Amino acid sequence: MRSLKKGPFIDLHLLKKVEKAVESGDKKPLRTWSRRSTIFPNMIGLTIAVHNGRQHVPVFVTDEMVGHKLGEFAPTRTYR
Amino acid sequence: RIRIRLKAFDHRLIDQATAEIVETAKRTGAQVRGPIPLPTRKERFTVLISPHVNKDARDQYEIRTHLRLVDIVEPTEKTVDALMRLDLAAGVDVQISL
Amino acid sequence: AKQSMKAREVKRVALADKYFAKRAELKAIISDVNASDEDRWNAVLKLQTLPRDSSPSRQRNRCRQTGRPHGFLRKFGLSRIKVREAAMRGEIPGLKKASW
Amino acid sequence: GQKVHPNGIRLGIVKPWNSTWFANTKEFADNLDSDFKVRQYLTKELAKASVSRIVIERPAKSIRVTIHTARPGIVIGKKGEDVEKLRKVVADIAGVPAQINIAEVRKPELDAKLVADSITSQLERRVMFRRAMKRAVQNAMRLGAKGIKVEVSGRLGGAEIARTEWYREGRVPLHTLRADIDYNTSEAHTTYGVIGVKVWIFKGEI
Amino acid sequence: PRRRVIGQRKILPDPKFGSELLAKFVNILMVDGKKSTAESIVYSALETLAQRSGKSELEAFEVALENVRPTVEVKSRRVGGSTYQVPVEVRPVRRNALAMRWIVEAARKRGDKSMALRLANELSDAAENKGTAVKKREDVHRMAEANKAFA
Amino acid sequence: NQYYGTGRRKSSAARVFIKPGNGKIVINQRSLEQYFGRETARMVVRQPLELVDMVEKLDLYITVKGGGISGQAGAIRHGITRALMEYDESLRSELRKAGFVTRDARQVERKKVGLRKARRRPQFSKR
RNA sequence: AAGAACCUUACCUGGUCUUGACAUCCACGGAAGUUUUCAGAGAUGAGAAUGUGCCUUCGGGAACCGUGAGACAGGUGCUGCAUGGCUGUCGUCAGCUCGUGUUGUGAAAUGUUGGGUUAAGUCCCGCAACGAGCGCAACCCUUAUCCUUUGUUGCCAGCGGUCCGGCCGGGAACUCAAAGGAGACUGCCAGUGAUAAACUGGAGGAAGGUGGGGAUGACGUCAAGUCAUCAUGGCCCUUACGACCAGGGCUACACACGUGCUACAAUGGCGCAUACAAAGAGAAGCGACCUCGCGAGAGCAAGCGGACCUCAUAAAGUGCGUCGUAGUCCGGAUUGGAGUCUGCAACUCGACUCCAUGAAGUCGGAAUCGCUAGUAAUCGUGGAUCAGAAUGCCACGGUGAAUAC
Ligand SMILES: [Mg+2]
Ligand SMILES: [Mg+2]
Ligand SMILES: [Mg+2]
Ligand SMILES: [Mg+2]
Ligand SMILES: [Mg+2]
Ligand SMILES: [Mg+2]
Ligand SMILES: [Mg+2]
Ligand SMILES: [Mg+2]
Ligand SMILES: [Mg+2]
Ligand SMILES: [Mg+2]
Ligand SMILES: [Mg+2]
Ligand SMILES: [Mg+2]
Ligand SMILES: [Mg+2]
Ligand SMILES: [Mg+2]
Repeated sequence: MRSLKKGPFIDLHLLKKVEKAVESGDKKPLRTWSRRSTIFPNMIGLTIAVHNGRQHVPVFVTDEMVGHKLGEFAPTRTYR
Repeated sequence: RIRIRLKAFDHRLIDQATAEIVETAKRTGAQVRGPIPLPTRKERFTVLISPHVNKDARDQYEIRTHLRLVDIVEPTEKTVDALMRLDLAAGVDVQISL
Repeated sequence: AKQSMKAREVKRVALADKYFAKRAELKAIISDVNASDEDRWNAVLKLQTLPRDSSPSRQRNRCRQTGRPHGFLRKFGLSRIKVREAAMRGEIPGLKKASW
Repeated sequence: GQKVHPNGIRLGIVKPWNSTWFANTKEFADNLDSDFKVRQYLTKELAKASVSRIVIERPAKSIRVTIHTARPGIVIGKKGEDVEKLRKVVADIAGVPAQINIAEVRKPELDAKLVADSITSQLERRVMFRRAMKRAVQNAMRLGAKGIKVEVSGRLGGAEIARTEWYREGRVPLHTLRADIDYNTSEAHTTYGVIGVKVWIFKGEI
Repeated sequence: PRRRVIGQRKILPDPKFGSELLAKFVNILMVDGKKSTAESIVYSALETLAQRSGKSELEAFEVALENVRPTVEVKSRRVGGSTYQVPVEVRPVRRNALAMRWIVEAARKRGDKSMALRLANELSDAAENKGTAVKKREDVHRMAEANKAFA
Repeated sequence: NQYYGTGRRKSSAARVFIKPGNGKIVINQRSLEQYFGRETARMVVRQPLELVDMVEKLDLYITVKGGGISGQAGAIRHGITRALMEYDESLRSELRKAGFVTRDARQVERKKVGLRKARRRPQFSKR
């Protein structure tokens, strides 16, 4: 999926989960363990929560964050 | 018109099979090309010697694959009948192409 | 080597010949320039529904006598130490000491 | 530590191979596996038959296992009522049709595996190892041999610290490649630990 | 070494002049084991040496060498709290192969453009008894007189 | 009709045929000047011939296989001396007096386990 | 560790299971197997349609599941200072010992010291020592030359036809392939030597003094390393320290050390054109040809489990042109953007390609390493591991030194 010939990637569990959310709009933050999935423009305005390894941190979506994969916005290792 | 190539892991054993095959061909009466030695293949391996560190100490192995070819030219109807399962040797590959 | 891990390898073998010898079209057939509608998008989506055990990506290829993960040798199927223990004794035919 | 397998450096010089079959790179790792599965069972099934050497060959998809022993009557029994029971499970283990024939070793005290077998059975039965390994050296030599060396290491006699003790009598040249030396090893799982046994027997020089 | 005395190897002569002395010169000048470019420089600087001054190409070499061969060099031996450099005469076989090393090394510090131009300039300087190679030869000679009280 | 020599210097085996006539040399269906180019590769071929001064007397047909530049050029020098060995007999003592007859058996040696290149160990630091 | 994105993973977080993920038993009921649906991050949980392998057990045993209870399974958990097995090392150094005899009250000694010589307790002569074993050497592999046998998928000296491509008939000579032999032994000569071992040279020879390399590592030392290749004595957890799964970490960074690659340029950079290798690999593999794309690569797609088919155009070099000593047409890090291929999945954390940017670096303090000949130096190709991923490891060849008083 890291090629235009294949197409942008999102997991099936996340894809069906976000579809239900937009059917009713913004709601309680979405907890997900998926970090390998790109960010689609269908979930702009949500506060999905990615799991960095120990906790779920809420990442706020924005038009700018529409080509970056989900895990980019959860620092997995702490430092100072 | 039929090629018999023989592969083995030791030259002395491969000679036992190629020697009878010309004898059988001579027993057919004449017209054998004579075994020809193709180049030998040798795979060399290098495995570590210890269960642990001391990487610098290794053992080097090698397996050879000796080759022969007799190139039977005249296919008598009694040549084909008699050239099955008469190698009298275990561990020697046989391959016949028509 | 830790019989638990040995049981994983044959569980991943069983699910490797079960699916990815027949369910390979999604990743091979429906990947190229053809009908570009959602059927390809279905193929990408449907490939994840199969269990995580894919054919190549999850086979550690460990030794056959001890299950040692490292030092494997594809030709003999044993580790680098069992090869010298299935040894120069004579277990492996035609394998002697090399000196060139 | 600093010595090579005497039976191994002489694989192509004087000592023969214990497995003589051919297979290309595709059918090697599984031919080897079925070899190990046959050897593992035959040693376990013939534990008290004093089996010396098992040589396996595969002529044309038909395994042929030849067992060398100094007690052939125990193996086959009364007109081969047990050898077939052994053959009937080798095919199961290997997946190919088998033919097991037996060769008698008429020198039970002059085989490396047999000697190292007898003096590790004794240790498990708790005889003092000095008596055990002094016997094997004399029994082999009075039976005709140009040299023998027996080595026993481990927690000998229950001592808290390990120790190695080797008795060499005669003439045993290890560097001379042409020498016909028989070497083998065994173990003893005593109530104190593990004891290792080695034995070199030098019989000929050509 | 300490046990086995041994002779020297045989050197193939150069392809343009057939002199072994210049056959060693292409060997000393060569780096990375590429005689092809090593010999390309030598003849290029040898040709422009003949036309600039002197006669021939194998003769302007031998005149230059006469002004860079050291007669006496100092070898150091350790005695006590310091070392004394005791002079000793140099055998001819070492003398030739030593002057050439000085010539090349001094001609690698020249400010000219390419090695072809540097080598010829230094060789012409040697025949005129000037340069940096003859600078070293005088110094090795001078050190002998300074320590000739330690002979 | 023809006389022959092999030459086998450093993994390059040649084969030379010596024909009485004028002086012309063809090697591997090419002229001597254009095949080698190196001044140390077109005189080392000539070295056996100039020593006996035949040079302009012999017509040479040559095929060389394997090796490199100086390996092949050295191999030819061996074969030519072996070719001259055949159709004249009293010439051995002088030809051997300048080499050209010794095979010069110096090949590339193994890499060796534990050694970085073939004899060079890796840098050894005590601490 | 001959190759951590998931896996490996043995670690952490979270979610779960218990005679269990792995093996032998007892009883109960079901042929197994197949497709699909729902909930879940996933293990799993709830299903819905699909099914029959020998008979004298046919009413149950033998293959495969679900369940129960108990025997037990399981541990990469501790002790390498309880062990086996396997290694490093002094050390490829020439030494380490024994039987009988003799000397000494005795621990011990002599043999093994002494004159030469040797790479070597190698060899000769002396000698209260006489012999023997483990070591040295030799037997072994490869390389250097010649002879005999065979001639494909290798070869082309001499013949004919050539789209001068071994291309085609055709030949067994040649290079080569692989089987078997010949050769090198201080064999011969002169001199020195205690007339001896041997040494220095001379001839012939492809090879001259163990021709070059490899394999081979004595008695033992460091109670050296490994309980995490494996096995094993004890000790311990055994609804747990066992087992399953999703995500993360093993790639973190004020610093320090080790082994390497790239350079700091003119015996070089770039552009065009063009010679010469060896060894090795290949079946969910190597992948020509042609087309497409600036390129990584994509498409159709022959050939080959192989002296023929693919990898695969070798590079340093040579000929021509430019750059004229500049942080430069040297250097290629770092960074922004655009992509390709494996792979469920490329953010943490892959390789590679296109455009732009252009850092430190202008020969490196004390100190310190390797190398004696096809060696160092320098240039490229291959293989193992491997879906993808080496400047490391292992192996091959091309060019090819200086110096040893
Ligand atoms: Mg091959
Ligand atoms: Mg993998
Ligand atoms: Mg060893
Ligand atoms: Mg090299
Ligand atoms: Mg220890
Ligand atoms: Mg310790
Ligand atoms: Mg420790
Ligand atoms: Mg003593
Ligand atoms: Mg000795
Ligand atoms: Mg030896
Ligand atoms: Mg996991
Ligand atoms: Mg690490
Ligand atoms: Mg600067
Ligand atoms: Mg790879």
